[PDB]
Amino acid sequence: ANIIAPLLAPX
Repeated sequence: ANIIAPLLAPX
């Protein structure tokens, strides 16, 4: 979930 957190901003 630490990778999706930041990847959420663009995606």
